[PDB]
Amino acid sequence: NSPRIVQSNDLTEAAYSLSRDQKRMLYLFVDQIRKSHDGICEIHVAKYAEIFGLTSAEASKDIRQALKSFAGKEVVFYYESFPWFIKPAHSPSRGLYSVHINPYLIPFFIGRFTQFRLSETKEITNPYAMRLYESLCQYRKPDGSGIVSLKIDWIIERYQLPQSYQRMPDFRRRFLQVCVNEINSRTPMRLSYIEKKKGRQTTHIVFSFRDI
DNA sequence: ACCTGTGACAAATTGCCCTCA
DNA sequence: TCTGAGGGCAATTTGTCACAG
DNA sequence: GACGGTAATT
DNA sequence: GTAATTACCG
Ligand SMILES: [Mg+2]
Repeated sequence: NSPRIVQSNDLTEAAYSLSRDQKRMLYLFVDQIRKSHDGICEIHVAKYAEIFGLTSAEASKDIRQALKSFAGKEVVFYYESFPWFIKPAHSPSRGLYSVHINPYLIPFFIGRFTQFRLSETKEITNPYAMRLYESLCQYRKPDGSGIVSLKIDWIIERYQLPQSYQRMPDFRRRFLQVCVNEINSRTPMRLSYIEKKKGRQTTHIVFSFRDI
């Protein structure tokens, strides 16, 4: 049974923009940190490859490009911004990377919490769908069901959706339908929704879900 | 003015392949 | 030989906007 | 490369 | 021969 990720709701609801590969590495960082500290973490190529069913080559490529793409990225807890890394990554040994996560982020990871096993998300491809599945997990019940109403503006400002998704039909076509379909096809969750409106504008989305 | 969907195009990401220390 | 660090790819998804309703 | 089984040194 | 201990190939 796969590693059980837990995280403060403050991270689930933080504002940031990360890719799938970056979020994948971040889950392992959160696991290492939580089992305790100083903030220095490590990643092995071959273990990453085995965890996510990748080749060693493509694992290496994903880690390397994720790592150089962290530079300049920031995290916002609502309203305080932090950088993820305070030193570049570096490799002491072949197939091994050592990273220095901002230790000031530690209390935000481990505190009103969200939890899910890593097997639930490791087949999701779209990072916004990972964000949505995390935000739904935050409200999940022991038995595996839940219901929550999310505001559209808060979704856009938390997941940092691109500007053209401020037009609602593109929001529907390229974000909502795709990420719900991904969740329904790639996780053990079964998800439905309905739109809440005020005048002509749609203001919230109401999600209901159960477990298979 | 506002709202909805679709058709097109561009830009980015995916799982691939090959090569060599 | 097994790893992994590079160099590429075509097919697919994601981001953007004109247009008709 | 790095490692590890193999042959080849002394 | 054995048994300790180094260079090379896949
Ligand atoms: Mg990859």
